[PDB]
Amino acid sequence: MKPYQRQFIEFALNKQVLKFGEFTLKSGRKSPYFFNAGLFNTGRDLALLGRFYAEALVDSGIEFDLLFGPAYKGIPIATTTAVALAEHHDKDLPYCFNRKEAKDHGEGGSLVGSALQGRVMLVDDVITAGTAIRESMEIIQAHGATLAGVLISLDRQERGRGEISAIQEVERDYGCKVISIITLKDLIAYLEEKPDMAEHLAAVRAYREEFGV
Amino acid sequence: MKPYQRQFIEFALNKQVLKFGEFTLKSGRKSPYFFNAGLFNTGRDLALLGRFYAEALVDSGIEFDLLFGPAYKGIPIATTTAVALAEHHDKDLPYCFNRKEAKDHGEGGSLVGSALQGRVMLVDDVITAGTAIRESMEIIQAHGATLAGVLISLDRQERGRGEISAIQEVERDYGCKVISIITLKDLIAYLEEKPDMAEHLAAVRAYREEFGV
Ligand SMILES: O=P(O)(O)OC[C@H]1O[C@H](OP(=O)(O)OP(=O)(O)O)[C@H](O)[C@@H]1O
Ligand SMILES: O=P(O)(O)OC[C@H]1O[C@H](OP(=O)(O)OP(=O)(O)O)[C@H](O)[C@@H]1O
Ligand SMILES: O=C(O)c1cc(=O)[nH]c(=O)[nH]1
Ligand SMILES: O=C(O)c1cc(=O)[nH]c(=O)[nH]1
Ligand SMILES: [Mg+2]
Ligand SMILES: [Mg+2]
Repeated sequence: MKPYQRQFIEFALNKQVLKFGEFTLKSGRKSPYFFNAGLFNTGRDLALLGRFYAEALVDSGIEFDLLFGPAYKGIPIATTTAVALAEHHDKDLPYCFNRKEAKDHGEGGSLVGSALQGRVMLVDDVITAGTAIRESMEIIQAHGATLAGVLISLDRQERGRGEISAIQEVERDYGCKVISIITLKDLIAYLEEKPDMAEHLAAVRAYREEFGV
Repeated sequence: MKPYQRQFIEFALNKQVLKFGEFTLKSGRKSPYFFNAGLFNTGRDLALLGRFYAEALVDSGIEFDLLFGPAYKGIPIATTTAVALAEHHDKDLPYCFNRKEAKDHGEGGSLVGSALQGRVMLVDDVITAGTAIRESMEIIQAHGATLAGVLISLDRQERGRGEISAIQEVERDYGCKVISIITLKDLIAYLEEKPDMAEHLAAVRAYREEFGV
């Protein structure tokens, strides 16, 4: 597992974005850990998150022409990732986001920033159901842009209602790739190193057993 | 005029965010220059803008507990300013923004990020009418937070419908202070140094005559 990976977990933990306990997922599953990015709500968190996002992008080697932050949660994300790319990776890219706004019987469309033009890299925190981007791929697909990939923080890698993960469905219905900073797998790997976290280890190990993909 | 001021104008110009020509303002005035922040739509612009915003904040010496980016245009702003503060000024602050969302007969409320708590520094691009924050001070004022100030890019310093500028009204109806990176005054000062911009100088000088506050 990579260096920026390990630091990621550490920061997540630290800001208590990662928690070990007993949490009920949206799906209704009882889960032994949770990840709430909602809790990265500070200047420096923001600074730190963008730097991790950029790394991951960069380490992917995927080609893309622009960042696109969705709904609401993706804007500070796209925004921070975009500054991160240019201050540290010397990559200067265009950004863009949509107005959720739909004030008149129909949907939205409306965008802020650069033009939905080219290979678009989607950017979000987490994908639980994989439905929110399905909204957001439609916009891309309308403007005639193409999808490069999606980048999130965590791939939980557990089945959905079927036998594949929500992520595999998105990758599968969208013919794109989903990149992430960390997976379940790294989580474990990490917990393996921390002798006095064996109780969490065990529980996360067991969950991956009953539900992991 | 300050150093980060001068560089600001230069960047604005460069990205053509500042333009000299003939533009019809929202007010209906014909104006000799225009400023469209809408055109800062790139990673590095974003990086560069936050750095200018932070400077200005910092150079103000006003005390505040949090950044608040409004509607839509203020989020990447608040977001970028917040990373700027923490990476370069060693100030780590909380941020927050609202969802314009009002999906059910009434208004909104709904916030993302830290808690509307404490002395709030408002953050936006420009104030033409000064009405959009009046929406945004109501939220602050609801949650029982207090207003520290407002920070924008440019103070056009021209009268409104009355004899004072939209900014003086806001400062005046809100009992707060509005900080900015650059004013008309600096614009001129700048144009004074650039011998072959005398045509713009003249026109901006004349406008300040007929309408300046
Ligand atoms: O993969 P899904 O089940 O579709 O959900 C994933 C999304 O859940 C939240 O969306 P939300 O619409 O609540 O965020 P917002 O605050 O930006 O509106 C969060 O911002 C993720 O983007
Ligand atoms: O001082 P005023 O006349 O009220 O206007 C100033 C505002 O005009 C735009 O608001 P807008 O509501 O259009 O921006 P948005 O894209 O965030 O919705 C811009 O973002 C400024 O915030
Ligand atoms: O599946 C969930 O509902 C879920 C899990 C997680 O780690 N984080 C999140 O925001 N939702
Ligand atoms: O007053 C205007 O309408 C106006 C002027 C300006 O410089 N920028 C802007 O966005 N609006
Ligand atoms: Mg969202
Ligand atoms: Mg606005």
